[PDB]
Amino acid sequence: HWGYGKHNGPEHWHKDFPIAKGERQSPVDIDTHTAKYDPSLKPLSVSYDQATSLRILNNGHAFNVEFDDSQDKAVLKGGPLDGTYRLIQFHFHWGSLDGQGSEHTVDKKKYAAELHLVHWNTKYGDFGKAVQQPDGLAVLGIFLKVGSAKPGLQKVVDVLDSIKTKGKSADFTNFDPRGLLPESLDYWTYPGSLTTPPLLECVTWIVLKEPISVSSEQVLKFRKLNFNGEGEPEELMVDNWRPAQPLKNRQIKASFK
Ligand SMILES: Cc1cccn(O)c1=S
Ligand SMILES: [Zn+2]
Repeated sequence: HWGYGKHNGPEHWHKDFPIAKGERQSPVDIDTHTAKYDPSLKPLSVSYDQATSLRILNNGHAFNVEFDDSQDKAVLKGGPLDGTYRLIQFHFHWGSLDGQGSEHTVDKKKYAAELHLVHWNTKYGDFGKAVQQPDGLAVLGIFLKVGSAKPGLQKVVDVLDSIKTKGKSADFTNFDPRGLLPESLDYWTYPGSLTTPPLLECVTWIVLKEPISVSSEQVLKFRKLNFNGEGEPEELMVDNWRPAQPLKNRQIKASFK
């Protein structure tokens, strides 16, 4: 089944998921000179004060930090969105080396990793129904560069030992995702897809212009996770990113001048 290796990586996905070659796939390169300022965009509203994290899981492709999404507790609205989208999970994509790992690129620049905060449109009732809709998800994408540590990341890095291999989970309550955000909420936005199978075309992407800094030792800990399950040969969880896909008939809009 699908993964990030030579025989089951991104170039193979289209055989099980033909939407891989669709009209609104992600990630894409963000050409900053070509992205037009849209003064009708709103400021993004990120309301995470009531966020209830539950659990962290190694799903064999990434780790997910999951939230209670059974009430409007941690929501994204405004920016390019109509309506209210509820946080369900976040995860990252990262490299084996600091020079690669992000999925979106900015004038072809790759960051060391990229955080995805995944939210579903509450007009659709749940995540499953939302992913059948072209406006079912909003993902806030935040780039990571290696420099100073991000203190708000450390509780995630510290628990990774406990979910080393595929299928492991751990209790992960009272984590506050506000500690993962940069200062500015200036962003680029375009219609896209999940960047992992099933690659569904449901996503309003909102990609923050300002990266966060994480330390070398923090990203080193991501790279000790494993794609395999316990008892199988060790294959380090690195380079779980999809390269940029054709922009096709899409315009990337900037919320800022
Ligand atoms: C939106 C989303 C959901 C599940 C996995 N991944 O990678 C993404 S980007
Ligand atoms: Zn993702």
